Amino acid sequence: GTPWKIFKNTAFIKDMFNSSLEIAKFEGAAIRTVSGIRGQIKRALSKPE
Amino acid sequence: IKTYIPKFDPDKHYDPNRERAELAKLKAEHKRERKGALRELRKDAQ
Amino acid sequence: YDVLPKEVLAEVGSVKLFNRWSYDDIEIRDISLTDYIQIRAPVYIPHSAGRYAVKRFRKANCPIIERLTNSLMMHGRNNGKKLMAVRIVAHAFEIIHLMTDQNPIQVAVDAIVNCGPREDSTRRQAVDVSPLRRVNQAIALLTTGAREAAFRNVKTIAECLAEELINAAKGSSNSYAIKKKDELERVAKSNR
Amino acid sequence: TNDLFAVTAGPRVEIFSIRKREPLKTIGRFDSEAHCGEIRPDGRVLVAGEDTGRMQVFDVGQGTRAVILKTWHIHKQPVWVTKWSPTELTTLMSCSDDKTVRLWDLPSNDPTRLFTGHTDYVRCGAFMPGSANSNLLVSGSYDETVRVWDARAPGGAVMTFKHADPIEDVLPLPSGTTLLAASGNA
Amino acid sequence: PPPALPQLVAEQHVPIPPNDKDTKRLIVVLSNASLETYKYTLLNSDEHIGIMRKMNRDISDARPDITHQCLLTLLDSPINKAGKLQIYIQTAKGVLIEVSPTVRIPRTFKRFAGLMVQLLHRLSIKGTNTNEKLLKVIQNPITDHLPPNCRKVTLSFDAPLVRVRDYVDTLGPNESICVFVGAMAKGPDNFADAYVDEKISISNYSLSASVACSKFCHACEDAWDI
Amino acid sequence: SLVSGEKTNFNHILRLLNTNVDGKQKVVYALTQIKGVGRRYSNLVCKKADVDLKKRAGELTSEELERLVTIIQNPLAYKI
Amino acid sequence: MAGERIAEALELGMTDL
Amino acid sequence: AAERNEDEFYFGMMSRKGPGSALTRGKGFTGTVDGDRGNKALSVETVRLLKTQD
Amino acid sequence: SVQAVQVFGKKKNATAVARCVQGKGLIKVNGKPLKLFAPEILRAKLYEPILILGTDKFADVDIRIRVAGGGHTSQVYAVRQAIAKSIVAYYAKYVDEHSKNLLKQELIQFDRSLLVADPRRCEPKK
Amino acid sequence: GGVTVRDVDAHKFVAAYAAFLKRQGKLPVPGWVDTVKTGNAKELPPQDIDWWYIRAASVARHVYLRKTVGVGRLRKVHGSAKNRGTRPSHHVDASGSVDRKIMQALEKIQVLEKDEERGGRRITQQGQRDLDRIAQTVAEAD
Amino acid sequence: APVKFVKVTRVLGRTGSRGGVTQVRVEFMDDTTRSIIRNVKGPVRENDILVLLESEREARR
RNA sequence: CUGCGCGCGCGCUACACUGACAGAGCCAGCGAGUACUCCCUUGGCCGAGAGGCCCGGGUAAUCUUGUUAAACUCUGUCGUGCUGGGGAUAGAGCAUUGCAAUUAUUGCUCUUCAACGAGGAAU
Repeated sequence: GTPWKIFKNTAFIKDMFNSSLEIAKFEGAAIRTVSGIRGQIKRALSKPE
Repeated sequence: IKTYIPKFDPDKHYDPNRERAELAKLKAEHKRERKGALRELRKDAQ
Repeated sequence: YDVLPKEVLAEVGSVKLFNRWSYDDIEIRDISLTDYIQIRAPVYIPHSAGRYAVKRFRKANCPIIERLTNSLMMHGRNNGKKLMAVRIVAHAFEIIHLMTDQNPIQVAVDAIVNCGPREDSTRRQAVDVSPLRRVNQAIALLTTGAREAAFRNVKTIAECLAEELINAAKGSSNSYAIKKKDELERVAKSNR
Repeated sequence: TNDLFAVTAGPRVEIFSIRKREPLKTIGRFDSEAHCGEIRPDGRVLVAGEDTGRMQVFDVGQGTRAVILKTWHIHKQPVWVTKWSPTELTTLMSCSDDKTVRLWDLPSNDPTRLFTGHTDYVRCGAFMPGSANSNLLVSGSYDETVRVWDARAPGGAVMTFKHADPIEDVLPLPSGTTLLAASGNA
Repeated sequence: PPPALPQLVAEQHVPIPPNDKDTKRLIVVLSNASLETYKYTLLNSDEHIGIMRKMNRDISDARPDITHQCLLTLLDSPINKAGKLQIYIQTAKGVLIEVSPTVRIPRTFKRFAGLMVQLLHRLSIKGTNTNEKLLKVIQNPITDHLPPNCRKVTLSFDAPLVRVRDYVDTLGPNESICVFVGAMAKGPDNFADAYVDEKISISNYSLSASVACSKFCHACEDAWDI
Repeated sequence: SLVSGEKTNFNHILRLLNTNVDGKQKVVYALTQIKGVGRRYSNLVCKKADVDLKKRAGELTSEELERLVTIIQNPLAYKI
Repeated sequence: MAGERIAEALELGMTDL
Repeated sequence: AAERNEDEFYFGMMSRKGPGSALTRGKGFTGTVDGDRGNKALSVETVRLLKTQD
Repeated sequence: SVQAVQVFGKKKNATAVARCVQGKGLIKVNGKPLKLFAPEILRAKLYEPILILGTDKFADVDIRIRVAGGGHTSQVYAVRQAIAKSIVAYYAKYVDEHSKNLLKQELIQFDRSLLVADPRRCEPKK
Repeated sequence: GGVTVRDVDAHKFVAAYAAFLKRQGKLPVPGWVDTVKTGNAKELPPQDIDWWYIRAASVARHVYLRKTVGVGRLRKVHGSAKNRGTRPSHHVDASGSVDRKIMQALEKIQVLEKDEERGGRRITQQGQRDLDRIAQTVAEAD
Repeated sequence: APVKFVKVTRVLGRTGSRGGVTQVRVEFMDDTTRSIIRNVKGPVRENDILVLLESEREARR
């Protein structure tokens, strides 16, 4: 996937899933940047599906 | 006085057009089923 | 003059409310409320940032037009706004002078004196009313009657407050506050 | 000294300035008409009677102010003139369309005195200016009569003059002795 | 005085606006009504006689028919058609309902019971051709909606006899009158003493609520020249 | 005793295209009463026909009344 | 109720006297 | 900045202009103490010499 | 050599510098006159020290005020505090102490907040 | 005495200037005046109808009181709150066609000038001259 | 039915009055020797002037 | 609509005259912001608007930004009428983000103009 909006820590990530059902399945998963930054999928986003 | 007719259970929505009432019922049942599915999937994930 | 407009330099002599209305000859008609209707220290506009809610009876020292303003800012949507309330008081006093050719602070003080209920009932028995509660109830009844008579009508709160204040000063039963005071006194007379 | 004069035409009055001669304010609160726009000798308060029978009295400032002081709806038939008293600030008079002229005071919600005696439309009237003529009223009607009343005894007219024409205008003279009744072609 | 010009058009008789306390009127408050929802129909003595007789709690109390016949009386009375009548209902649950004078109620008890259930659950009944609410469940107490210049009386039995004409002559010129009529079958007068100024009794005999309000409204029409 | 009341009969109900009720209000507030006519639309109609906003409805002559009833039929013939 | 208590006892004693 | 004595007195305070506040300085307010660029107000005799040279 | 007195004035977050010098009688706030800078109803709050003290005290001074922060009300209260404290400090330094004490007595008899800013701390009923 | 416009209060100045630019009859008015709104953040058009003079006077004074200003600053200044209906208010810039055309109008009348030397628009020396002159005129009515 | 002005001598502390009602001992303004205790609602202090309508009864608890 | 176990909870917006609208006055404070880059953006045109476009200052108490913010203040318009209070729902159009906008991301324009007349008992 690809970042969409980037705040200090929480970034919104766009081109990875297709629906909030898939995100709710992959909730809490260990997401990672190419650079080495670790992270965690926190919550599905409502308005862009 | 121009008297009016009272339109009339709390458990049921009242709407003349069956199409609009049925579309709202399908949207409500879809929201309920989606919330139940997300809750079951999240508890299985934890 | 340092920097002063012509109206202020004209009425440079004494302390005048809104630079137009004097405090010199104002007589409080009831003997009981001379302590609690404070016209002794004069003020220019009612917007005075004073801590008059620290302890008990400190509101017996703030000037009575500041009490009228602070009770005018009383509902859910008029809560923060004070310049609106002092503008309503200024417009209402101008309308009182145009309708009566009388001193508007004299009209307002006579209205508060005439609108205080003299005895009231408690859940039921009938007791007397302390003078501070008489002033509080008079100001609350006047502003509540003004806004409830300006609720959905074409008249604004300034015009309705001015007419309520003139009617209360005359003592006529056209006013909400005089009618409510007579209702409370007749209920206390019924119980006794 | 002031710079206000009022001209009523149709359903609105228009307070004009004396120096600038522009329409300073246009007051169109009236439902149907406005038959005389008369401002008080103090110069802050305009009275005007409509075609529906109400009269509205409202404060005007120097600028755009139209705040309604009082409204009376007692005539229930049009009021053609409503005039202030030249000496007192709260007393005014009203000649209505039916048969009545009547004295109001501004704080009260009731007409203080009622004068009947005309048989047709009464449509022009004035107070009587003078030190001795404190409370006398003249009004002429469309019944070809000019009547002058004492306001102390609300019976009939003190004096009555019968003309030949429907009496259109009335003015007293400032000495208070003589009076001009304008009726028809004379 | 002039002879007060003849009205060439018949009047429309607008009812009293809600902001108006200037006018003189008659408020009738049907206190201690019994409008209970059973499940959805009002709890009456028609079909619930077995339920209330089994659970042994005052079969005579659950009567909405008193409220129905009394509200029928007050809406058909000419003091309502003239527009000088304002009517409130108090139920035993603490529900206080303002009834607009501009409503015409269903005359039959089945439609009335369905309408009262819909009112008690939706807090309002809108008109058919009008958007203004006709029956409105409003806030307690009664004195927020009663006028400030008014005499709150209740129709009793132990109180001394007055004639209705002399009492509503004893009312002043700007003074309205609120009567507290007990719409219950059997009960004491204790239901309203937090609000009543004085108790009166209008005949030696015992009367029903419908004829009590009938007597009071027809006396008020005779004394207000309707 | 003879002054022309040729204008004093104006506070009566006028008839127009669709609505049969149009009394005196103003000239632009009377145009809102016709259905489909708006509050911003009514000011454009008056600036073409050389009628003043100060006047009322009923203060117009039998020629000046119908000039607003042609231009309410075809808004395209007068430019827009 | 202390003052009312001693007041009613005063009245009892007064009737006794 | 937290553990700063409000009554401290160095003698460079009589030969420096302080950081001030936004109210005293104005729109051109940074928290940096302004330094000298090396220029100085130059007396009339030396400017007479320089302008004769120019 | 020049007579100059700089006085601060304070409210919630509205602060005012007033520099008072020997002058002809002008009062300027942010480069605009005192009859211009306020909401139209709070100019009577601004003119309070001038009308207490009289205009003869302000006949000799020239006051220049800068304000920043706060809202309209806080800025008006800061301006009137800077005006009152500024003329009292000028009369302290450059004319007699009896005139300083007379000015202080008149201002304290009217309103103490023209001289001493009282901040609103948090101490409710403990 | 001597005069500026800073010696005259906002409203009576801007109204005096509005009455002057109006009287003058030289002004350009675009033509889409009357049929236009002032901002996307407004409900109704202006109530003065012919009103472009009011903003022209307000703009010209705003520019006199400072160095240079551009269309973007004026849109930001003349904008206010838009009700987004049932969702919170937010500040919204006013229209840049109004302000830019006003600037071009007042430029062609020689009361302001381009300032590409820094950006924006500066008050013209003849703009100082005419504005100070009407500011005097306002104080001469009083 | 006249109106008797009166003034507070002492507010009373341990009466046991219900709620906002406080008993108070008041001395008359015409004949300052006669003093009675009366019930008073609202905030009252020592040495202030009340207005009362019925003088004949001494107020209970 | 999150959460807890058509039902529920946190909310936003209103029911107007201490108001809506239209001019006009005009005032904060805590922030943030672009390197191996496209961040915060002034001003100049174009555009009704949203926006477009040409340049421009800023790695920053230095430029945006005095963040000219909103309630608010004034001079007008409207007049108690579901009214110009309210702005849901809906049609048609133009734009911006993005590889993508249908199930309408958001923005603007016209039009459509619902419930809601102070919330009941309780808590």
